[PDB]
Amino acid sequence: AQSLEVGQKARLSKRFGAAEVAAFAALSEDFNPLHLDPAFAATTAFERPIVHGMLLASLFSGLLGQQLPGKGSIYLGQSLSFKLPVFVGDEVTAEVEVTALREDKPIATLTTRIFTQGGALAVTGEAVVKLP
Amino acid sequence: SAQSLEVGQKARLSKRFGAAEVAAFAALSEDFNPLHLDPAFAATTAFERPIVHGMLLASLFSGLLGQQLPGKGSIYLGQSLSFKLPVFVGDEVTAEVEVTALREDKPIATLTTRIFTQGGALAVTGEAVVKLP
Repeated sequence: AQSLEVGQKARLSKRFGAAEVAAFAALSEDFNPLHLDPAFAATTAFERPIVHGMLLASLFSGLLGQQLPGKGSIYLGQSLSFKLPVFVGDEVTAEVEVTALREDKPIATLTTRIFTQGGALAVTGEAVVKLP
Repeated sequence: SAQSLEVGQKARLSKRFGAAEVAAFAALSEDFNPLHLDPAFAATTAFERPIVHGMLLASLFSGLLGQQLPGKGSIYLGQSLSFKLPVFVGDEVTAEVEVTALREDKPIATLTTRIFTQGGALAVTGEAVVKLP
């Protein structure tokens, strides 16, 4: 297509804290105490509050919209598999990698992954986007 | 008595994502794509005006799944999303989920998840897979 090609990657790291998780709860209408209440979380197998899977996934929008392909890009599709919990207060690493470019349309497919602080795969999937 | 989850059960909610909400999502997601904020830039696109992040629209499914159906205690296992139409900042949308399958080997449910525009057109569609409460 253009300067975009298979193999190009972009990443970012972010540590979602309690205030941010609460802000996302308000936007998403997902007020699960498991994400917001330390006392409640302690009564579950998670033991501590975990970040909304969709808050973790939002980072893919940051990568696609601000890095690769960047400004002007438009989401067409996104698949998401939630594998591991991410505890509030812990940092994660988000990464997108171009895996394919459609030959007859300005469309790209990228693998989207979220890694825990320990380097484990917490979220995985693929994004399909229209190029800028 | 306790109400069992059943195929065909549904839930919905409506919400308006205005400038403040879109700005908050941009900050959380790190997605400051001008398509979602700048009217001058947006005017040069086929959308003509600022649109709400598709991933912000999709986040409403988390609210329905965790608060109503299946509800409290539900754990997200997967979510597929296809973005079909834009939602303009300030406009209302309706999020709808419906149970389509309940596995019997494990307490897992599959639900169709859709976002409709204020005009009644499909903006986002897909399926969620969740572990039961």
